Amino acid sequence: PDGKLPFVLVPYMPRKRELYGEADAELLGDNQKILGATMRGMIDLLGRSANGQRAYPKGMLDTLNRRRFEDGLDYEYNPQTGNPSQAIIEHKFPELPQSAIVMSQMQNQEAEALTGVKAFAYGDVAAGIRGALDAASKREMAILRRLAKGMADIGTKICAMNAVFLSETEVVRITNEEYVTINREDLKGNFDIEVDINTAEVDNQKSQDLGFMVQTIGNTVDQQVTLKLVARIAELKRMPELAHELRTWKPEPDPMEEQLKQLAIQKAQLENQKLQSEIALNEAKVRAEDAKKDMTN
Amino acid sequence: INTAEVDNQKSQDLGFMVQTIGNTVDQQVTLKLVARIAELKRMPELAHELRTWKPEPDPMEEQLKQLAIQKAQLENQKLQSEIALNEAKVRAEDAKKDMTN
Amino acid sequence: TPVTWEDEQAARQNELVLNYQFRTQLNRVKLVDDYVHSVCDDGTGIARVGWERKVVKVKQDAPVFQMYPVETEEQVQILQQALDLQAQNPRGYEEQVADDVKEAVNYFNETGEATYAIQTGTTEVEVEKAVVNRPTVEMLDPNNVVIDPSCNGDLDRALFAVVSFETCKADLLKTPDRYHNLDKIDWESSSPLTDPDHESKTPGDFQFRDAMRKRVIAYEYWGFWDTNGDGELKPIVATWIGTTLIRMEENPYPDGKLPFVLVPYMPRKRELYGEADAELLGDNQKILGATMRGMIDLLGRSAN
Amino acid sequence: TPVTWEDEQAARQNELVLNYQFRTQLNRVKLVDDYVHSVCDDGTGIARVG
Amino acid sequence: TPVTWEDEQAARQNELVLNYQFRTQLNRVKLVDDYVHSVCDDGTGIARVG
Repeated sequence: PDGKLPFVLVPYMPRKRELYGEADAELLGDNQKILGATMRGMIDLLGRSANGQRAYPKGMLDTLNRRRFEDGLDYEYNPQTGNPSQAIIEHKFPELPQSAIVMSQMQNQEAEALTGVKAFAYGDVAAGIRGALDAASKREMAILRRLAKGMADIGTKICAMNAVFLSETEVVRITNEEYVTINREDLKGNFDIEVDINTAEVDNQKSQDLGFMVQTIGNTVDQQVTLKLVARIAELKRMPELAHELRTWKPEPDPMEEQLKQLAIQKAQLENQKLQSEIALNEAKVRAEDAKKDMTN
Repeated sequence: INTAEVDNQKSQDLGFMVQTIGNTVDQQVTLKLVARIAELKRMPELAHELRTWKPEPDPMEEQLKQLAIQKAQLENQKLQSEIALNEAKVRAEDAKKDMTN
Repeated sequence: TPVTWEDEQAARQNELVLNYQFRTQLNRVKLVDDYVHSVCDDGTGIARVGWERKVVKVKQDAPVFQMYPVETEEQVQILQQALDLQAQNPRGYEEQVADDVKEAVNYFNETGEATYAIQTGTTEVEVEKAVVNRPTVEMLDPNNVVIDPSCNGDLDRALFAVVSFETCKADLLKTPDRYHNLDKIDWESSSPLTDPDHESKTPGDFQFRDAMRKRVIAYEYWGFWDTNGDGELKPIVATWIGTTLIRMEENPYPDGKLPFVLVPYMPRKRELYGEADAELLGDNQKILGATMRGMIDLLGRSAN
Repeated sequence: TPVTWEDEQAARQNELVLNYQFRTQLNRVKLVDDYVHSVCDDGTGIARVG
Repeated sequence: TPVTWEDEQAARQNELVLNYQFRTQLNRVKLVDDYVHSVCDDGTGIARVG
């Protein structure tokens, strides 16, 4: 109906007066190059070295006095050759130049300034928990949501299968309530059923929402709606008996308090009739006084 | 698109509207707003139980009011009859005064 | 949660049933521990959602009742009480109300005539009870699922998916009149499975000595194939062990889709499979290990 | 949201239908994961609505 | 906890019996001390219920 091309294009970083957009790695060019060329230099410095390569001076330790050395036993060395702590070198890792680290830091800071991205609660959850998510918490949620979508798909696949494989008796035994038939033709749409995983935070927030609803509509609507909401709250609290005791609850009428009201209505009617009789009597007295006045005249 | 923060703020705005217009407008508007709040809370059954809700009238409380109106009318007629009786007594006393004269 | 207002009872029932199947039948603490692990270690979490069924044709003795229309008011009272108990407490009705009044209630619900019953005798009926009727969610190995590579992403639009599993003759005989050609396959050879494509944890030299526990490697072709020849692709299933086909039907599941659910760990742009965590962590472990080994070399190749 | 006051029923219906098509039919967690990714990796996110 | 509303008495009875068998008969402080230990030391905690 819209009469337009069925494509929707959105840029990441817009190009001025241009349909296509410019991605992130455009400004990050040559920063990766410098940082990689410095990390490779540091790794080259570490790996192209000699680690644990003892270098004995030629003449210090004679025969069998080096075999004692290479076996752990105490040895005897010729003093005239040197000192067996500055000679007999134990080559170690070279010391990383401060230039490599400072250049890596400079490139990281420049890239982070170019692109303002510095390095460093599922469901209908409340505001505090949903706003407490800092960096990498939104990244863990990004995987938790895929995992949750998988479980939701499993749940709806099972729920669809339950409608055609479990007989009536099995369901009326599991739930102990009336069996509700679901039409088989519309089972490929999941029209009137939504499925999602449930966590403790979701349960707490749902209980709070039901409490809020009870508070809001508590005096306007009748007792049935509020009682059903409180029964749902009790079901969330894992009290299935209170739910039954609170749903099927008919407030018994009080014989006395009932009557009294009927007698009050009767009293009101009797009072109205009494006033009518009083008006009639007053009119009769007026007529009698008129007759007496005529007689006096 | 709709996010969790949008839902929370919309629920708060509906609550604020209910608070503001809660006693001026009739019950239907407030009930519909609370039903929308309940829909945002993913309770589609409460929405139906709260939208199509007609407050049942109370037979007794109804009558009593009719009897009170009848009582008011009867009282007005009683006062009229009392005025008529007073005028009749005034005429009778005038006749007696004439006879005494 | 219900979508519309009329969907509330159906949603409550479905939730109450599917939260019981996922608690009593499936081990949630193990299923979720092999779900997150198999997603964060491999990259994808292909899981099969099936249905386990064990129909047994048992023969039972069912009382047969002769019906007479209700005359006394006491019978009507009993019928009304049974009807109320059948709607308030179905389980209480099942294990409190006798068989004759049970049949009376069933007749009233069927036709609508209040009628009490008297037992004449007993008949002998079959009754195809399904002993096991539970769903099965099993974490599958990415070496066993061969998903159509043409699905430019979107598993929904994949035309086939071949899955391997270690079944036994007992599993196939659990649900009869579904598997044909079960006699061409060798069942008493005590030969360990030698499939070069299915990777499992069963030791290569393990095989049950008896007949109906022998482990065989059965494939399963879940896909779409036009059956009537009119060009409309209709879902089909197929199972073959070795070289003999043993099953070919339409997709029994109501959704009419492949019974696999795949979730990526870190998604690949416009790609069905996902990229795991150790892809970016490459060469970092190499450098860190090569430095720790250097430090240990420096300490150990010295004289202390 | 409705634009004018008479648009309320139509907006409610359209929202209720299009929030069901985007939940039952399309995989939202995969669509959004290939939307942001294909926008932040390539620069553009051309998507066909058929 | 009961599943449905009619399951309450059965759940109460079962809890009251199985919280007595696990207190009077089995040594809870030793069973749990050989459960967590045998799980964290070996890897698995195979236990027979007879």
